[PDB]
Amino acid sequence: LFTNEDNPAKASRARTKAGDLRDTGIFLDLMHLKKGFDISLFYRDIIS
Amino acid sequence: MERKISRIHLVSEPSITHFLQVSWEKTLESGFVITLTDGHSAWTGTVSESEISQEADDMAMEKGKYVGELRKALLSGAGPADVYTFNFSKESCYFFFEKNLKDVSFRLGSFNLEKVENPAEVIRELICYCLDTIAENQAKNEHL
Amino acid sequence: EELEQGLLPWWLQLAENSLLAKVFITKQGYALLVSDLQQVWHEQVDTSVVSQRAKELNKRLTAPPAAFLCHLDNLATFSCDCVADALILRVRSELSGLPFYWNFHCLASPSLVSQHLIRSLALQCQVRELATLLHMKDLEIQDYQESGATLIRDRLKTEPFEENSFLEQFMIEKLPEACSIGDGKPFVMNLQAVTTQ
Amino acid sequence: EELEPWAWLQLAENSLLAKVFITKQGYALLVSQVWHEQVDTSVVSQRAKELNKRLTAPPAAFLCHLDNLLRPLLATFSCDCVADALILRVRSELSGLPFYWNFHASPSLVSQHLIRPLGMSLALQCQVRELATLLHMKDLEIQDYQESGATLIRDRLKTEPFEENSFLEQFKLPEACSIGDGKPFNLQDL
Repeated sequence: LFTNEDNPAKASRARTKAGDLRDTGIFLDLMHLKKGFDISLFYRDIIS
Repeated sequence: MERKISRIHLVSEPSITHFLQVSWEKTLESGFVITLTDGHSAWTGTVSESEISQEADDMAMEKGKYVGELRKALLSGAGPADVYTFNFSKESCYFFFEKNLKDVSFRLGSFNLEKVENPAEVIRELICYCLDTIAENQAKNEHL
Repeated sequence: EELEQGLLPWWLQLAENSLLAKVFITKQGYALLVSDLQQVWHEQVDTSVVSQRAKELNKRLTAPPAAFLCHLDNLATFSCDCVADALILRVRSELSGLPFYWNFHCLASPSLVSQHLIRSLALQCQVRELATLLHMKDLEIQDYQESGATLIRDRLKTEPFEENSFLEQFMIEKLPEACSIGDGKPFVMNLQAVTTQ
Repeated sequence: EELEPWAWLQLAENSLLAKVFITKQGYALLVSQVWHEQVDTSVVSQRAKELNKRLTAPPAAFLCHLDNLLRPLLATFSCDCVADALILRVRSELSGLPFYWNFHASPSLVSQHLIRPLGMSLALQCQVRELATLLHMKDLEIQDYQESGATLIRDRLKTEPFEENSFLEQFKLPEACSIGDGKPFNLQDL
């Protein structure tokens, strides 16, 4: 997945569904496109 | 050392005018020689240092603006920024032009002036230089 | 001293110390109240002292007393001229078009001004406020735990605690952060100045 | 001026904060603004012996008996309170206090001990804010429990996260002008 900054209700359901998919055997990968280690707040737990 | 034409408008003496035809040395922030005339008696004198700023503190205004305002009043053109009532006192030989803020007598500069007899030739040269500048400006306008 | 005791918020940074500026300049005078943390003084103002300071403090400085009085009533380094018992304080402010060359022939009377500024419970009042906001909140946490334990951000999760932990190991090594009286730890904060109110 | 917890007595809201440091140089009592005294140990010994007309004892026993035993926790006291001067020196029995010591703008100990606690007050407000922001871990936890946790809520302190607006709403306004004189919070030594 690709995004410059984290966008997020919507966030709760998104995190729940992401956790469910991770449980189903799905891997995730992402880096913020600003660069440093600054913007991963809304996706701290979403990614592995 | 030159004489600059500054006809300060005397509210107290509308009949007897006063020109602060300053003959300044090569200094502005320190004491500068300011010369005055009325039509029948000129007031010359040498202004000392560290004493002209005592009245500036009496004025209780900014420094640096003091030097520029002294130049404006002494040289041609009274400055709109800090208008002083041109009370060039013949009764004391002390041409005090002051901005009496907050309705109180605040003096501007210690000018030790002395009354003389014959400023006729000096005033002649003053207005002659004025109109010579006028004539050369007119010729400049013509060729321009 | 009536012009200071009956006259009575911040933190003027002087040459060697930062002191609260508890001065209320009026048309009848002005007395700067500075808690130097070293000496008790008496800030007094009179027309004669204003006149003499303005006229002879500097060779190029000469002003009437009404000038300073009124133009402070209408009102950036600070220099300290102190003798440790009769401080002739210099408040170099932007006054009269120059750095304000002034002599405060000083702090103020010990008892009344000590009550006003020197001599609290309100911090402990917020302590009980936080305790009350915490006290049965832990009970609600146990209610939640009994109902369930799911938490999306389970990474950020810890058991309910009490303020006693901070009363034990945080009422130490923390107050010593601002504990010495030299220049002065920033006193611009601590408005709730409860003793002043 | 030799040694210099907090001990305080309630009377007239004066600067008399009845804490005394056990020392051989007389009294370091802060029941005073704060006065200071420096006297030789021997002079203290014979001074107490002269003022005691019934028994002569070393000052250590007096210090250990009168440190924090009777005044703080629980008949007119010898209060010669002129210019806030607590002269409790009467050679008789006043609530069982056998302390006989002639009690004589002194901001040394005031500045190092009284002006600083209003210097040393910023960190206590900092710790108050730290407690407030620590309670905001509870806020997100209860929000997630009540939104996605589908948990059972006590419905007593289901409150919005603590704010400076809530800080001023709670802060207690009659005690927002609280009595700062030396009163607890004896226990005010912290």
